[PDB]
Amino acid sequence: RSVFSERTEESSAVQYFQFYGYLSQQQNMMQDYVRTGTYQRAILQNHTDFKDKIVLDVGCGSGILSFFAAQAGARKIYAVEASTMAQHAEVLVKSNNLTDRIVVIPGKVEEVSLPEQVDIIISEPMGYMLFNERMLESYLHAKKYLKPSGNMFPTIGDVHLAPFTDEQLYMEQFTKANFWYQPSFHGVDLSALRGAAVDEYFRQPVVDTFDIRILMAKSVKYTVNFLEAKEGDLHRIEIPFKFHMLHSGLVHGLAFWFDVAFIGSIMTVWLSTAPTEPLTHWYQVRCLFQSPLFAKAGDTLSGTCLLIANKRQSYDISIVAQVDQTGSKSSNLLDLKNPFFRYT
Amino acid sequence: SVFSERTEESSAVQYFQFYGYLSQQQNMMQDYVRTGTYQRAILQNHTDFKDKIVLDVGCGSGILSFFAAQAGARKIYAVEASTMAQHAEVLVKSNNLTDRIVVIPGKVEEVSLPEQVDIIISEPMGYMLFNERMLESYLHAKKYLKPSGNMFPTIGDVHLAPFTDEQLYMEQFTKANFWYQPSFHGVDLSALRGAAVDEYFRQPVVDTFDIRILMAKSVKYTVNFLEAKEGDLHRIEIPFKFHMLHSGLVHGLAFWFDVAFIGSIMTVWLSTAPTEPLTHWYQVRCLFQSPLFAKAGDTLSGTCLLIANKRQSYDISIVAQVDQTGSKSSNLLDLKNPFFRYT
Amino acid sequence: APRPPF
Amino acid sequence: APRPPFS
Ligand SMILES: Nc1ncnc2c1ncn2[C@@H]1O[C@H](C[C@@H](N)CC[C@H](N)C(=O)O)[C@@H](O)[C@H]1O
Ligand SMILES: Nc1ncnc2c1ncn2[C@@H]1O[C@H](C[C@@H](N)CC[C@H](N)C(=O)O)[C@@H](O)[C@H]1O
Repeated sequence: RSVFSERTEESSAVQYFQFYGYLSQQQNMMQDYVRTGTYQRAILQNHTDFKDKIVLDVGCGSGILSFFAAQAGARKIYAVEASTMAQHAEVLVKSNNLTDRIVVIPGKVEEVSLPEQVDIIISEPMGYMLFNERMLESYLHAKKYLKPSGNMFPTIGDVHLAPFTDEQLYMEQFTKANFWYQPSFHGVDLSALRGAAVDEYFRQPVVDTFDIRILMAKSVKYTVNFLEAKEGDLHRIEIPFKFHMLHSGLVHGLAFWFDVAFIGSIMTVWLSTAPTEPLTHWYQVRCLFQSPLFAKAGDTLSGTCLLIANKRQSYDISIVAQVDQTGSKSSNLLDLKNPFFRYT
Repeated sequence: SVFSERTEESSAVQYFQFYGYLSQQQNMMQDYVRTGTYQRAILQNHTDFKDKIVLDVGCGSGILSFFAAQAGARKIYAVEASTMAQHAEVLVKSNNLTDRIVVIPGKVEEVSLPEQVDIIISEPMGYMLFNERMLESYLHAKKYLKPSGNMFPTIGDVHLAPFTDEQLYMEQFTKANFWYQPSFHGVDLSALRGAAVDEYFRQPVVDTFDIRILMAKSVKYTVNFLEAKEGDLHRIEIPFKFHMLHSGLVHGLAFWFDVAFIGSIMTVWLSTAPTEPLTHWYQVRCLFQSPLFAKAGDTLSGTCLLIANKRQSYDISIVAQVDQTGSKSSNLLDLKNPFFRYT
Repeated sequence: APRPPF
Repeated sequence: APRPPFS
């Protein structure tokens, strides 16, 4: 019926689009200054990729990126938005007197019609850990509207992963789960659920930020080129790694962040969510190992991170790792859809 | 089922998912006032459980069913629709109560029980009492209730009182006014000003506050669970007449609720009032997008109207007027989209 | 969130 | 919430 509805449980989609229907949620993204400001810079400083061009904005939300394409001289911008935010975008197009130049199209990019092909697709479809929400697939799907040799902004995306040590983060999981380790909570022995409580906490990726000192080796990266990639390429994402340990300690899990590059005619501009960069609404994400691993500087931490896309607009994450010198091993399964938002 | 007919599958799926998490059961369990008061209610009324048949509506961990067992119940059917049912079963085994507690997975609207019960226990209260529409499931369960059977809780009082809190008003107002900017990165947002205010003020505010902010004695609306039918809760109409005790700006209405367990031995109250120790229900405030000016001695009158929707919640309208000036405020609130403000 | 975190 | 709160 639709590529979107095929890969998506209606229940997930309803919530998803209701969330984006809220002005406050659009506002939450807009106020991310690093995010919004870099998009603006990327577009305006590459004004020749936009001047008198035809543009598609995939998931326009408020319209903000389409207004930036207009500030850069675009002739015609089709702004597609699946949520009821489309109605609000439309109100802005009129009140900013850009009816001749921005056409808001309510609906899913997998289901609407465009009148013509475009020179360039712009989007902000990045979830935490890059891939969450599965909107990158919508963005790739949109290339069916892209004129041969058209461009995409952003053009490529890099995921970085790196091992970390954070003993307190690790212990918090047990302190939380040990609520259940009591033989008489109002006369009830809860102990038998302690293991299930631990498993539940460890299945949640942790969204928050951290001092770079916790990282124990230089990151490995996995790159998606949005010009070349097919939707199908994001269904099963396998990220091998061989870390060369810069520091000795207990490895408690892997940390994830991402960068995107806008590769324009005039310049490449980068948007980075790295822990070395000022903070964004994406923070960073950490996947704990339920059994941590000891490594000494010079050892190799090798393994695989596998993300398997699911019908709830997220991924099932599987991380397997070992210290090559000792053979000690840790396996972990996480649900990217249900992160723990730890940050204050 | 009666359930699926009033519930969007999309809402249901998310609802029971949330309660399937041990962390969320733990959140409620750890509310000592809530869990301890349910325990006192049940154990202090032991003769209402002693050698009786009990239904626990939405048993979660099993916690209330254990209290019913501690009080000597012969048999307890512990109904739960989330995956928490499997964890309840584990606890029933690990506590050697397989002979007395019988977990039944499913919605109480959809399961079958082998017999009628003497008493129904549940913890079905949402914030502002009615959120989640689980009171309707609890009343639905009376089909299993023996004639002259009891309900624990037995009654529910919702309290409302007008408040003044200009800091709250401005906090919400300031967020809305993001959309008053005529040149956000060169873009004029200002045409969505009114839509933004509407959306922010649609959000009920969940947190606590000092009783000094209340401007009149509270109005009380009661629901008797022993007597109410499910359909009574589809459209809830609460009229009010406040005799204003202080002059100043009325920023909205504050809501809280009490429940009473009317036992054969004693009545035990569980209150979420702001004069009492805090619970995980906190309190709820519905802000007016424009406050009403009142003088001590004036009357503030109108109606709060709760219309059940298929997202397991309520469309709320509060029309309030200061009789002495004809100054009015009409408001619509989306009880499903609250703002959790508490530090 | 049906129930607010305590 | 797909996107974390931010300020
Ligand atoms: N398949 C889809 N079709 C159309 N719109 C979508 C789709 N998936 C997500 N969206 C919308 O994409 C937007 C994603 C936001 N990150 C971006 C909003 C806006 N472009 C901004 O940069 O501020 C949300 O408003 C979603 O409702
Ligand atoms: N229609 C329904 N049928 C069965 N269980 C339900 C229904 N609606 C809500 N629930 C469950 O009722 C529980 C509500 C909890 N507030 C109470 C848990 C437990 N009785 C306690 O007091 O700790 C949740 O576990 C829900 O999954």
